[PDB]
Amino acid sequence: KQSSISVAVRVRPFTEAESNRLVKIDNGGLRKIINVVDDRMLIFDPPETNPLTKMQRNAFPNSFKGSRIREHRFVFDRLFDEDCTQDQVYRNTTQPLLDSVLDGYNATVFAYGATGCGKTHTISGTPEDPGVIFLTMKELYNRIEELKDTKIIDISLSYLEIYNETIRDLLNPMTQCKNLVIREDANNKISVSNLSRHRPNSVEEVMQLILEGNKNRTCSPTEANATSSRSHAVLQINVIQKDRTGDITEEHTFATLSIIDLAGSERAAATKNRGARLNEGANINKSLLALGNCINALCDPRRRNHVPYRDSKLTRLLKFSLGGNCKTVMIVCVSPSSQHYDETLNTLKYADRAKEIKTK
Amino acid sequence: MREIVHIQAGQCGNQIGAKFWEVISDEHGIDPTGSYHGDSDLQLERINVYYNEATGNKYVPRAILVDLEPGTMDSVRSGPFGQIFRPDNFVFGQSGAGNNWAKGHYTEGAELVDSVLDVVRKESESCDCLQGFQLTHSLGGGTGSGMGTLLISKIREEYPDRIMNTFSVMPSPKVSDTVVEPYNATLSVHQLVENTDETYCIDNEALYDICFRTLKLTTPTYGDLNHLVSATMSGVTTCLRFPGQLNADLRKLAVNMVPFPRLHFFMPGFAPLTSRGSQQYRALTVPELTQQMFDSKNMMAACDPRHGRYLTVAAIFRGRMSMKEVDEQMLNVQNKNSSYFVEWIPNNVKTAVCDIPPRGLKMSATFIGNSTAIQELFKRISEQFTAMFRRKAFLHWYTGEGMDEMEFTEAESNMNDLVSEYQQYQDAT
Amino acid sequence: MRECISIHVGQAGVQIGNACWELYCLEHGIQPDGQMPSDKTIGGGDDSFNTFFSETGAGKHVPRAVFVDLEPTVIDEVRTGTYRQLFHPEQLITGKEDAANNYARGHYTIGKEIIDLVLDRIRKLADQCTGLQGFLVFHSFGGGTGSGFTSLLMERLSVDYGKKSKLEFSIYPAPQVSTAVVEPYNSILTTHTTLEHSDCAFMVDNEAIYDICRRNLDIERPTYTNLNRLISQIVSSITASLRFDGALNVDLTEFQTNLVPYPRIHFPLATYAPVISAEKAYHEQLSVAEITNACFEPANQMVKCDPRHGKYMACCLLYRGDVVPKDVNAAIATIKTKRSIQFVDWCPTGFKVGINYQPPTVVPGGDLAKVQRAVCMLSNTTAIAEAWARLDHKFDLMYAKRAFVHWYVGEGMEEGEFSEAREDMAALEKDYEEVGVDSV
Ligand SMILES: CC(=O)O[C@H]1C(=O)[C@@]2(C)[C@H]([C@H](OC(=O)c3ccccc3)[C@]3(O)C[C@H](OC(=O)[C@H](O)[C@@H](NC(=O)c4ccccc4)c4ccccc4)C(C)=C1C3(C)C)[C@]1(OC(C)=O)CO[C@@H]1C[C@@H]2O
Ligand SMILES: Nc1nc2c(ncn2[C@@H]2O[C@H](COP(=O)(O)OP(=O)(O)OP(=O)(O)O)[C@@H](O)[C@H]2O)c(=O)[nH]1
Ligand SMILES: Nc1nc2c(ncn2[C@@H]2O[C@H](COP(=O)(O)OP(=O)(O)O)[C@@H](O)[C@H]2O)c(=O)[nH]1
Ligand SMILES: [Mg+2]
Repeated sequence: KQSSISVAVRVRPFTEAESNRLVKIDNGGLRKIINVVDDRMLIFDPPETNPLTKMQRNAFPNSFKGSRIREHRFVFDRLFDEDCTQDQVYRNTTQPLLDSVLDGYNATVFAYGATGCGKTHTISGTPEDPGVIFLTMKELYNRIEELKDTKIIDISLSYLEIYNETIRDLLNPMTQCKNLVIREDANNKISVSNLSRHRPNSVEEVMQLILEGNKNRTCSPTEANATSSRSHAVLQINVIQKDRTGDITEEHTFATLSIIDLAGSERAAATKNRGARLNEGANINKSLLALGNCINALCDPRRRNHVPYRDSKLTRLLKFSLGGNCKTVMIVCVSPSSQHYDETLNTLKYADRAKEIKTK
Repeated sequence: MREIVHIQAGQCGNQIGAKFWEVISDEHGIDPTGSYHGDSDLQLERINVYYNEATGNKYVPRAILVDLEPGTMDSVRSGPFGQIFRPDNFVFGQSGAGNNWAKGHYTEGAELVDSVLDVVRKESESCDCLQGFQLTHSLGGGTGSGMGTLLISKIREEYPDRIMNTFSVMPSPKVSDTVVEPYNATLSVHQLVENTDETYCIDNEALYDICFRTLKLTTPTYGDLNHLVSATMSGVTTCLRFPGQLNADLRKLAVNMVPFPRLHFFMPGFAPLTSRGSQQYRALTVPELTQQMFDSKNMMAACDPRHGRYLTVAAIFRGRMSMKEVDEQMLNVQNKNSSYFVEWIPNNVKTAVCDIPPRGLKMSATFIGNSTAIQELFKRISEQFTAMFRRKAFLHWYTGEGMDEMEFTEAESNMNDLVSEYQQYQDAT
Repeated sequence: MRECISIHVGQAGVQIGNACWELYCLEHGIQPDGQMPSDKTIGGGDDSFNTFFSETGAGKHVPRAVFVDLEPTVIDEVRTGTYRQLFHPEQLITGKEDAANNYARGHYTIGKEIIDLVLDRIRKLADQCTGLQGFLVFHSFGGGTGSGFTSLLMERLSVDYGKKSKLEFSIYPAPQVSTAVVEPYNSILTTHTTLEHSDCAFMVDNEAIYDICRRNLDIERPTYTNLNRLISQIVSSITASLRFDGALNVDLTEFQTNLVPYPRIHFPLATYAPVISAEKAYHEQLSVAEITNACFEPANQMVKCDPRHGKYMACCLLYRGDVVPKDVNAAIATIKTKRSIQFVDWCPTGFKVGINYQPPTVVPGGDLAKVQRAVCMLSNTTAIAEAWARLDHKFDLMYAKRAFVHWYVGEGMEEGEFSEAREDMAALEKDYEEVGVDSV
């Protein structure tokens, strides 16, 4: 019935230039491929073209030049439309995670998407219209200030990256990768070694830390993307909570909120020169596969005997941040333009791997 | 062109490497002096895989001998084939590891690893196309385990895309000659599982059993154990050096045998093994090779395959033989013993055939299994490990070299996770 | 002049090519060193060999072939074998590792390091050609190079040439026997290439040829040489119309027009009737009727499938030797009278017939007996889909648990390309059902 892992897929709206240059064909082109049909269901590549009667008869056994129904029916735990605003996204996306975190349980949000689907707009936003992260941290600090009485709260911030199966600190650069090693504690705490910690006092400090870390993030120009991420960026907010006026003692609690950027999967064909740029991509692909092999394994009750956490650094870093005692969400960002068609298809079925809902 | 760099570490690794180079030199018709005195043109066709040319028509093996005491180096250099090796490749210290993994990994081996890696870089840069590496060592020992795993880690850091084979001697439960075998074996398996593509789990008990019951030798010595391991090592890379009907390099075997990136611990075997008296009483054919290969008593890892299920199998035949017979025999083995093969792999057997038999035999075959029964081996080590860790029997010899108990805990946890992963596929759906 | 460019990819393709070029050199009287003693003893100048060979100044004959492999062993064997002087020195090898039996390595990482050389040599051969009929591609579905590199090469050839015919002579994996663990992945990932880019794909599985050798040739322990020789005989029968004069000539364009009913339906089965040993060559007439009947037996099919389970959509019989058309007509009538052989209701004609006066040649040291008559049957039928279904099952048995997927995705491939291709094969299978339904 109830599962801790949920999938939310957001459809980007067509930009002004793209809309103007692609509508001409409707009235290259756009041929919107994503047609939402329900809040839990979308259709990829529908047969909504008005002049379709001439070769719809080929589907009937008359001429076998095309018979491959390319239309797909995808089911997800939540769909966000092109006109859905940032507040509508956040209210159904990360508020329960914040409730769980303040309760004392870990929470996790993944953000996945290829190039040009609006991942950065979704998670980071703009100064005029800030993203999901700003709303999340603002609500956190508002709730903490509301709950100042009878409870003491402390906030710790960490921001690292996984790159070629090595851990790097972004807020504290020029540290040897060998120094940073995962160390599972006896009390189920991942506790990466020699990781810098920061104690921001407001959302502005948090965003300053985020920008400083992103300045150090690993990136290379590839394909049509001038700046393409080559690493999985992990932000961790540790909320430590104890009693103020009540049982003043050493006993306390602490939980973690994880916000995890996932470099998109890449077909090497796009990379010709290849080289180091080919190896990173390979590792990225492997990492993504490992993550899938966890999430699906966490959704199928049968395969709960053993979840393959050790297959990658990312999955091991989240050993106790995906199970039933932690609320996990995944924000899959896609684009309805045809220019990204194949990529979007791949992305959708990645989102389909979390829970293979056969029923349409 | 598809060239392998061989590294020898520790006493066991050096001895197996010396016997292996003797066998390989005999196969390619190389004298101990390094000159070629063969009687077939195919021997020199792909001799660059293991040997580098030298001016006066000489062939120096691409070997890298490593140790932390000079005794084994003096023994090898004074052997029958000692003069063939390059003198500059003998890298050694003066103070031994003393059967201590920490000394070989942190204190003593950290000094010599730079020199060994310098020689490794010099050997690898001269290669036209490097297929991968090949390490021989024992995990229950001192210098061997620590230096081998440190070299594996650093070469993997330096050559991430190349193959990293390994021929490890797993400590036996019964044949024991070192008190601190569990700590060394656990701390070595903690590193091998992360930094290798293939790991052939050899054990002295299985080799002693093969010598006693199959070969019917009254007084086995380490020379015979090295002989068996050498036959396995030669048979693994037979398709790199000679032509055949189905060629299969190291990467092809790794692709066809490793379903998931952590399950890469194998069970080797060599088919045509018989006593001298009983040679004339058997007809050497492909069915006999298959029957001896899949027999549980011919394994070199001392893990009963009947206690688990074969995730994958590879058979590398040598000699002139029919493909129909080979395919029929492999299909028959899979069908008759279906309980010992996982259901979610319709064909569990990779097959390769080379048309040049090993010198003195009409035909031969090498078996490389990958089954869940290997987990039992780790379980045994784990038992001994915990038996020494709840009381910390010999731990002060390790922490005195700068190690921490958290490293021991992490190694134990990783071995347990590997055991659980193999258990997850011993049962299936 | 009519030409045909042969391309051989992988170990299987190269060995089949060795058999094919041995057979062609035997057929045309060309010695292994490229010289033709007939032209010097008599004078020559009235012979037909340009379909496969190019003639230089000094009387040397260079075959129109391009041998391709990602490792040097097989090409090195060819470079030092009996036919070392026959081929041009441009037998292309990657000076690196093989594809390690996965589609991604041969299609994206290492395949793109020799594609330029292959395309350049094919361009040179095409420029030398005057009346290029098409390409004959030999490879293996279940392998590495033979799948991925073949896919890349045929993508490039479709982009460049486009209007030329392309014929696959592939080695489909058998139902039970298999010489590798990841054959289904490579075979399914080659669906796109064999469907969209090819024009006619001839599949042969090793189990059927093994059974044919055991039953008909009385060879208990056959090697790949026998299989390659049978495939070479079939290809020679297909291409004989371009080379030797005959009563009813059938070139490739005709073969495809009469065989392929729809663009996606281009997967025929191939059979060769008088496969028989010299000892059993006696005690039998081996007339036209006998060989024509033997072509239709389900045991003689070289793909492990039963034509009795499906409907024959088209057939092309190519006869060689002492044959008269009236016997062929009588044999076709005898076949049409039978009820066990079912034909679709929308192909009343059914049969294409070609006859050639050149009898088949016997390779020295071979197993096939010298015969006066022979026939090659090329049958487009719906039963082949059953074989595909078996392969699909195997794919699912690995893809549920994502076994071996990390190897593929770690070399440039993305995950979705798996499922996509499974859906392609599904659609192809659905088509082979829909064609088989009776007209309403
Ligand atoms: C006269 C003769 O041929 O007799 C055989 C023989 O009796 C048997 C018993 C041989 C013999 O093997 C042993 O006695 C033995 C003892 C301990 C460990 C391993 C082997 C033989 O020594 C071994 C020897 O093997 C070879 O010649 C191979 O080429 C073998 N050679 C070496 O390993 C080698 C080692 C050092 C120096 C030179 C060669 C080989 C195997 C794989 C890859 C390369 C080479 C063979 C056939 C025989 C004798 C001589 C009795 C057997 O071994 C091999 C490797 O063939 C034992 O199982 C086979 C079955 C053979 O019938
Ligand atoms: N009919 C026939 N099939 C062969 C022959 N040799 C190999 N095969 C088939 O080829 C398939 C695999 O291809 P490979 O022989 O490994 O050659 P490849 O396709 O280039 O793959 P690589 O090993 O990466 O080079 C096997 O399943 C065999 O059944 C042959 O001589 N005749
Ligand atoms: N096969 C074989 N095994 C050996 C040999 N010498 C030692 N061993 C095994 O290796 C283990 C001891 O490791 P050792 O070689 O001393 O490690 P090192 O001191 O670091 O070189 C024991 O369990 C032995 O069974 C040998 O010559 N041949
Ligand atoms: Mg080759």
